[PDB]
Amino acid sequence: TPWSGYLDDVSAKFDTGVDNLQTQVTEALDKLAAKPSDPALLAAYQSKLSEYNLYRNAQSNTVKAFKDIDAAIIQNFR
Amino acid sequence: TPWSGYLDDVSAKFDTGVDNLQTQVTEALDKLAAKPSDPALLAAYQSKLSEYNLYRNAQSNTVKAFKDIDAAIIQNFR
Amino acid sequence: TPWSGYLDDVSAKFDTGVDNLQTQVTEALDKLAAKPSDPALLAAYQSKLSEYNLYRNAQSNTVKAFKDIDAAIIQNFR
Amino acid sequence: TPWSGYLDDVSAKFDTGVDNLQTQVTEALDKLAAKPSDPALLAAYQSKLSEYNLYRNAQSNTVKAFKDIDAAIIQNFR
Amino acid sequence: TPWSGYLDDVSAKFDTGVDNLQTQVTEALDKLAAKPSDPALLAAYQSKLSEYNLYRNAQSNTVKAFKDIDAAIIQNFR
Amino acid sequence: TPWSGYLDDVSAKFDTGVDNLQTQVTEALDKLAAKPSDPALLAAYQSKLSEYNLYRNAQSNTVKAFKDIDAAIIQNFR
Amino acid sequence: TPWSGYLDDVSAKFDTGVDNLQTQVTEALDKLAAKPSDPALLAAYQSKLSEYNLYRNAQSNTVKAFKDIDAAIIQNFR
Amino acid sequence: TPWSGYLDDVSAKFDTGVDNLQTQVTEALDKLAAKPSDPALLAAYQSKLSEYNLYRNAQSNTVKAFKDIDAAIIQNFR
Amino acid sequence: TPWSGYLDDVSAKFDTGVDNLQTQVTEALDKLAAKPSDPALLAAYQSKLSEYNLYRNAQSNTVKAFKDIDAAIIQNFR
Amino acid sequence: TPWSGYLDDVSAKFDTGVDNLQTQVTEALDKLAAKPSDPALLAAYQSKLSEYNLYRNAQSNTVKAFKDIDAAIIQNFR
Amino acid sequence: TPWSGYLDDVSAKFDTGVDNLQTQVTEALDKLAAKPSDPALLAAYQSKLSEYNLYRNAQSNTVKAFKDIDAAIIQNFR
Amino acid sequence: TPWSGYLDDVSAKFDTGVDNLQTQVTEALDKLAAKPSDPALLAAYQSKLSEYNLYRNAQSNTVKAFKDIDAAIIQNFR
Amino acid sequence: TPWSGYLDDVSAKFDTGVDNLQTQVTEALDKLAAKPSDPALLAAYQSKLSEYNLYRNAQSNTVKAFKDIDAAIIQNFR
Amino acid sequence: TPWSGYLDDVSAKFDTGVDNLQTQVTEALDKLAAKPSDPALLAAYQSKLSEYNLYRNAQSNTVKAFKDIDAAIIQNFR
Amino acid sequence: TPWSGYLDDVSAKFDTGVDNLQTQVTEALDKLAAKPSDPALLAAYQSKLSEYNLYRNAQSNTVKAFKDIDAAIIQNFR
Amino acid sequence: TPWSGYLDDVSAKFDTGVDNLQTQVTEALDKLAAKPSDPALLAAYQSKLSEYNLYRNAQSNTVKAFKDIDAAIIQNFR
Amino acid sequence: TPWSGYLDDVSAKFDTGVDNLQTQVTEALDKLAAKPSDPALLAAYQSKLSEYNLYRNAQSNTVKAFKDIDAAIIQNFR
Amino acid sequence: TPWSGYLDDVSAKFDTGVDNLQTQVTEALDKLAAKPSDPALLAAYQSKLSEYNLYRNAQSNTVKAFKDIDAAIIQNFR
Repeated sequence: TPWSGYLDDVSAKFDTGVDNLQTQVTEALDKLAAKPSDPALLAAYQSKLSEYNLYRNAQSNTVKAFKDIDAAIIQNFR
Repeated sequence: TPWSGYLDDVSAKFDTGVDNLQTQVTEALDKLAAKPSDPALLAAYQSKLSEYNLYRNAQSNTVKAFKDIDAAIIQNFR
Repeated sequence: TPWSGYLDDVSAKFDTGVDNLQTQVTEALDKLAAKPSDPALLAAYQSKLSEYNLYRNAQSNTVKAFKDIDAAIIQNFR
Repeated sequence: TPWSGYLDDVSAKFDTGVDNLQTQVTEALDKLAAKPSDPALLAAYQSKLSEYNLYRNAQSNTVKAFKDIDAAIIQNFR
Repeated sequence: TPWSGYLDDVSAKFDTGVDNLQTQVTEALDKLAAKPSDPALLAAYQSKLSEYNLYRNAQSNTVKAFKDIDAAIIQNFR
Repeated sequence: TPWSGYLDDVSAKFDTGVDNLQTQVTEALDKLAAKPSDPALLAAYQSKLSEYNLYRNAQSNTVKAFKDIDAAIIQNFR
Repeated sequence: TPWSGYLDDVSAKFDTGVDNLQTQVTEALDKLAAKPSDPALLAAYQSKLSEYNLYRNAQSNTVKAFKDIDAAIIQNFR
Repeated sequence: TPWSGYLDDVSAKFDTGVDNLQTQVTEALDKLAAKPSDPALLAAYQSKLSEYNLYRNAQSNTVKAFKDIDAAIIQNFR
Repeated sequence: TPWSGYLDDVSAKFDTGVDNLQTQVTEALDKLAAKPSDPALLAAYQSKLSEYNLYRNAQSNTVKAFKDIDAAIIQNFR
Repeated sequence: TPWSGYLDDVSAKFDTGVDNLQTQVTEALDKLAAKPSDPALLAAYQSKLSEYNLYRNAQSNTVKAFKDIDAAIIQNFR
Repeated sequence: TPWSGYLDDVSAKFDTGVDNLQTQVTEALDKLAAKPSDPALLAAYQSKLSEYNLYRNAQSNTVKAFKDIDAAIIQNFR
Repeated sequence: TPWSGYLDDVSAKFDTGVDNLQTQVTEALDKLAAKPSDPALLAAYQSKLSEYNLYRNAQSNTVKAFKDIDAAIIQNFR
Repeated sequence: TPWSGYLDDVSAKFDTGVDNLQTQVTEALDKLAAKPSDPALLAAYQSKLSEYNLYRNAQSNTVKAFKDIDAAIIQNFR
Repeated sequence: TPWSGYLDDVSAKFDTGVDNLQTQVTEALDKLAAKPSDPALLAAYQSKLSEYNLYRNAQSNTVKAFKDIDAAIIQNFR
Repeated sequence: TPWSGYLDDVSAKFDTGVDNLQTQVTEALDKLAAKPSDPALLAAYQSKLSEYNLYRNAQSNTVKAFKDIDAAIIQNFR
Repeated sequence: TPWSGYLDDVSAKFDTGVDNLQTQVTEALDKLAAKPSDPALLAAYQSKLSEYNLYRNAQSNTVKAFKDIDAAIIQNFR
Repeated sequence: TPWSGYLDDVSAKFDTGVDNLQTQVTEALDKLAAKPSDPALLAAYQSKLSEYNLYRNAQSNTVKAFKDIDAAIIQNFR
Repeated sequence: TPWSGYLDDVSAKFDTGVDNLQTQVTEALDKLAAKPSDPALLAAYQSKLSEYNLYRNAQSNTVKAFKDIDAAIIQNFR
């Protein structure tokens, strides 16, 4: 088992909270790239890519938020 | 009963002053990680994570403040 | 009763200041999704979704504004 | 009459120098929370919250400034 | 009545000179720990904790200053 | 008399500089809403709403500009 | 004649170096507030407010720079 | 039973006055070393390590204080 | 077996508490350097580099904290 | 006429060398507390409070410097 | 009239040479104990307590110096 | 062989991780500059310049991240 | 000719080592105060004020360094 | 075999108690000097140099402590 | 051959440990000054200047660390 | 010849590294101000003003970088 | 002509060896007290007060050194 | 040939043991005073001035140590 800290666990709550959004965005891009004019495939990939953009920003800004909490505690050790 | 000094009591006034903010931030992260696009869940987790950042900095800077008071008294023992 | 800090109270003044805007936007979307060509339903959902966008940005930028006030006070504890 | 030191008097010159800015910000938030789309209420609360942010930072950085003056005098007692 | 020497009387001029600063800092910490995001409670506890830090350092460096005066007189007894 | 800081005075130079533009936009909307096809009422409300959009943006970006000046001075107090 | 130290003289070289920039920004705001849609008045007030922002930051960061020079010399007195 | 003098008894009043602070600091370091990003483990170890720093300085400066009392009595034997 | 003091043992509790974080950060940098645009590789390396920054600061500020405890005991030997 | 020693005369060369800096800092705080957003009042109080911080540190470190000169002469009386 | 020897007269030249320094230090401590954060009261009490420390050491080391002169004359009586 | 430190090795993992992205962006600019209307050359240079922007920001923010780790360790040497 | 000791000669090696840096900083401030927006005048005054800050700290920490050497030799006279 | 007294034996209990700390600090400096940016080499050399500082102070203050014991016994020979 | 003490040898282990980092930073500045917009020259000079900042701080804090070891041994000579 | 320190020489490597960029930006502004609609003059002044913005930021952040190196060396003189 | 012994002549070699250092320190304090923020006046008064501290300690420890020589000769008269 | 006792020979073993450290510190100060911002000249003068501080303290505390040995032998002549 590889080691995981508290920021790894917070960043993996997002990774397991979405189920296969990393796969669904890759699968919706592959269906759309084969036919980039189907409105059903464009509106599916809009709703997947916009869901993936909010997933990756909420994941990144939460790891950065707890890292700012932790660095201000460690500053008070000395 | 485990031992607790004066800095432990000051750091636990913050811990008991918030009731379950350590739980509410963990619960708001778990609801948000399952669906990181609900504005009701993002604005809830913004108000929880920002409340937890101010909790942990006021807790840390108060234990550091009383430790600076105490170390300047102990310096005058000799 | 769950715990609520000062940022929770500011973020819930917006939540109780609007009455059921979280419901009215959900109800106007459900009426519009069943018939997305009625001008009465589109102009209702325009006025609800634009009112909800300003609600969520004023809520988020006020919790962020008071968190910036508080973090600059806590910085002066040490 | 409760006791007030010199830092309490400096921090209360700011408190009495503003008259009811602690009330005007609370009253402008309550008017804005009931209707967070009036430009007259948003521009009023912008000018109040920004005035309150500068009030609380000038109050905090002045109490910290005189505490740094005093601690360097007390250091020279021994 | 318990015995009090000259250093006890100097250290109790500070204790009675502040009235209930040992209580006001404890009461401002208890109000702040219940809600560590109110700017009125943070700026109150900043002005109390900084006033208590200067109280305890001026008390300690004055007892140490008179103890250095007294030990140099007692050295000249023999 | 209610308290007004420097940002309140700058934001009220715009409020008194326009005379009743908050009223003229409300009155031009009420005339236009009763008959939204008169070109004299549409071209009047275009010139009022565009004048009100520039009023509210110049008011908001000037209060924000002086708040950025003030926060950089207060940062140099400590 | 009121007393002026070296930081007062440095902060007043900026005050006399600009001639009436404190007046020209106040006069350009008063002309702009009466008519916040003239491009000649907006581009004048842009060039004045941006000139005043750089004036107040260069004034503040120079008084802070010499205060950091002086405090490191005074630290070496003891 | 091993021998203990008066400085050993004073240094062991601190050792028995804290109960298992030598263990609690070792246990809080072991929990923190396995995951040095949990704010609950950092704020616990801040309050333990700062409590242990004040314990070891008050223990050391009290044994040194009584040793200075005793050496000045023994000097007067001859 | 090489010699290890108490600061070496504290600094190696962090080294063995993380398992292969020195390797996982090196491996996540090598995967990211080959393709610095994969969001899965950037969000992995964010969570590793931020975990490594908190590891190295908590390790360094704990060795410095115990060195400050020890140097104040050794000062009381003479 | 109250008695004044050599340290009192050195500490009063600073008190009379500044003319009314103890008043100008109190007057600049009172003007700033009534309106803590005027850049002219903030930059005035920055230049006064920074001038007062250097005044009180140069006064304190000079009385401490001559007290260290005098105590080393008095040590050579016996 | 109580009896006073030559060491009493030397120790009372210091007592009458300072006028009410025993009172001025007691009065400056009483003003400072009521408000131990005023820089005017701390810098006054620094200059009084340091003046009193040099007064009591010069008084004690002069009585000890003349007692060493006298004891070496009396040793030559036999 | 020129000297390379640890930041040079981290900044050259990015340089060797991309193979000839510094060349491919230069070659795609040279093809595009000769004919800046081919959609095949614009979409190639979009995908190269955006890949180069993410390469140079991940390279720069990683050298800055390890420099912040190292400077906080070196601060604890003294 | 006024008297100059060894610390005066060391502090005047810095004064004559820079040629007219006390003048060049005063002249660059006077040019900048007349126009605090020229990038050529700001980057000149940055390079002068930063050169003057390093001049005054190296001058002060060298006079303090030799004074610490000398005071430890004079301590061994008795 | 060279001669060794009791202070030589106490100072060599420290020399043999550490095994090759004089070598490990020299070897950690040589690895760090070749690459003074590796966090693994900086945190190793922090833990070695801080361990060597406590070794040399405990060695020096113990030889000085026993020399003070011995010189007070030899004083009582005559 | 010029004389070199132990601090000179420690400060020259850093000087010879880096090979020509004093030259590589000077050469990377000269290439960058001729064209301060090449990302290859900026990212090279970032990695050189950050490597030189860590070199000069680790060199300075190690000479200061051994000087603190040596001065505490020399203090125990008398 | 006027005096120039090391920060002056670094800030003048940028000044001589660009040849007449301070002139070319002034000349491109003068050509553009006479006719602010020529695309050849706008695209020339874009490439000059963006080149001048990167010149002045790389010049300023390098003088600040070496000033941070120097101030940390001078701090270790005492 | 007043009488002067050998300790008076040694203590007046220091008084005439410095020329007007008793005046230059008084004159540098009077210039500094009128403006305690000029770096030229602070660095002048640092170099004067540190020169006066070494003057008064070398004067006092030399009169004490010859008094210890003389008292051991006079002890051998009987 | 001038006369030299045993303390002169011990104090000149240090003077000839360093070769021209009295010159190298004077030469490194003269190079640094001409340009007090070169990191190569500051880190050279740090390593020279710290080497000279340890030279003068080890020289002074060894002459004082042998003078304490000799004065206790001469005391036993009578």
